[PDB]
Amino acid sequence: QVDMLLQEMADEAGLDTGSVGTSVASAEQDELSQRLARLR
Amino acid sequence: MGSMEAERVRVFHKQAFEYISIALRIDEDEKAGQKEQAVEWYKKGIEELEKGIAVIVTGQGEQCERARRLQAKMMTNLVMAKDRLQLLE
Repeated sequence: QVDMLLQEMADEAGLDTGSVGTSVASAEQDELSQRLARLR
Repeated sequence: MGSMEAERVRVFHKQAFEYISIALRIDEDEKAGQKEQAVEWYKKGIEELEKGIAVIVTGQGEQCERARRLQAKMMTNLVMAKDRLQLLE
């Protein structure tokens, strides 16, 4: 239900299924990848 | 149908994301050499990614491709994370 871009901010700051859940996870992974690569 | 599978992936992601985000946060703050507080967190993350990757996601559907494509992204991060871990251990 929740706007997927809200989900992502939530998940990111540790707070508070379907094809939308997958979009969330996919984007969150990309962020991880950017975030790790920055570490080098 | 067997989309319980695609979910099982997403649950594992949720955890991986939490733990690795904390790892990165710590990693990013510590100076050098007290960076070793992240280790615990990378480990727990890595472990979640691995359980994610393991899920066989078996099916036809444009959504199913999307899930497996997700597992590939987890693979990419499993590797980068292990790399960072090793550098810290």
